[PDB]
Amino acid sequence: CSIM
Amino acid sequence: LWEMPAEKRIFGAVLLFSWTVYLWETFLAQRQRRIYKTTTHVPPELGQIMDSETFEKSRLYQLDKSTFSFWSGLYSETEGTLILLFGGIPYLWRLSGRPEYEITQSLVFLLLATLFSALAGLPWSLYNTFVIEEKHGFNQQTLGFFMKDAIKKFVVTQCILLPVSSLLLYIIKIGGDYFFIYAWLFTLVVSLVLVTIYADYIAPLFDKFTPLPEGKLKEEIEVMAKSIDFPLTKVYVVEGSKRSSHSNAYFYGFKRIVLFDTLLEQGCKNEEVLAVLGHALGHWKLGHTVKNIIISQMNSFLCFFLFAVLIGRKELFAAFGFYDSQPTLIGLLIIFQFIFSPYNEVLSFCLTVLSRRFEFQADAFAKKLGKAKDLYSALIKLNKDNLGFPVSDWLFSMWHYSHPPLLERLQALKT
Ligand SMILES: [Zn+2]
Repeated sequence: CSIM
Repeated sequence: LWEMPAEKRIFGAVLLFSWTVYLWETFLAQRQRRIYKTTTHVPPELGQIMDSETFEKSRLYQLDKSTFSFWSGLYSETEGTLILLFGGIPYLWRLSGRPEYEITQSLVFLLLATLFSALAGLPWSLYNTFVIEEKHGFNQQTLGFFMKDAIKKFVVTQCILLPVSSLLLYIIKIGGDYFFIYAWLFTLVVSLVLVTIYADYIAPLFDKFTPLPEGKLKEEIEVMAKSIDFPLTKVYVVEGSKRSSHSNAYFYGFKRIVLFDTLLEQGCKNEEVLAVLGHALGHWKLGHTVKNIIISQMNSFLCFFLFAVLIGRKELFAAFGFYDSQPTLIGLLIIFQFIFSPYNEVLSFCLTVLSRRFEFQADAFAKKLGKAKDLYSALIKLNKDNLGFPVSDWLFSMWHYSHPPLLERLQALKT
């Protein structure tokens, strides 16, 4: 997954 | 019915749904566009998060993005409707003519279908990077890099598409009567193979991948990696500054970390970077990665099963203009992209709801590591870096936002  | 048709009714149903979903998303887009136009004053809650200068810079950026989002979206919805009504797909199938013969026809149809798709969308893509991203000073790309990359990507796509498509069509046509299980298992293998290959071979062809240089950040990351028992091979610093000023981070393996050079530089401090890593390491430890694969393969099995049930129906082919023949590739398009549209929309909404819950869990894991204060500062700093508007319409963020709002994530960390 990502952060933003 | 002595008043209504059969094949013409199911074609109309597809288009009626495609437009109501569009109008729902447009109503939502209008609802959030009003927020950007109305909220001109900085809120008292998000007062410490953003300043008036950064808030207004973010207000106009999201406003220009919303305007483009509508017209680029409207053109697509009009094009889709017009191609179907004009009968583009069956006529394009005829021009790609003149089991091996049908697979070859399917292969050239696909090559032509993706060529038009790429060319028709390229001016819109060129506008976004060179007018929106350039006006708000994010874009760092040159016209040459954009063009060279577009061809690079298109070439690499076709070289993956054509062999995977030819083998998948082969399994459906040759295999049977339970062909959907071998076709689902083929996509299951192709998925796991392309996941491992991508970051190591495909991805470095478009962006410059370099391992993280030895320092205070590189040493502290190895200490954190050994602490969480993460089998770290190397940390990567992706040259994302060659494209845009936007900052983000990701992770991959079978394991290596991926962080933007814009995030490390301006960006975020080493203490904030480690907190951002602690969040990303959370998806690995909480098994968010493994859970997402289990859902994706469960979805494709349910899809291939219902496909095998509906492929025999000649009514769905006649609906879209295919009367003389029932092609395999065309069957995959009609059932998967039009008949499954209600299911695909519900599943996507459910997975967006899950994504938000998965992000909160990874933020809670970062707080459990003790880097809660550092992540709180990082999330605010990354929001300013990417000019993210803190205020958002609840109905819009619930349907679209894969990540929960900044104010919601910050309050969970403060608690
Ligand atoms: Zn995340």
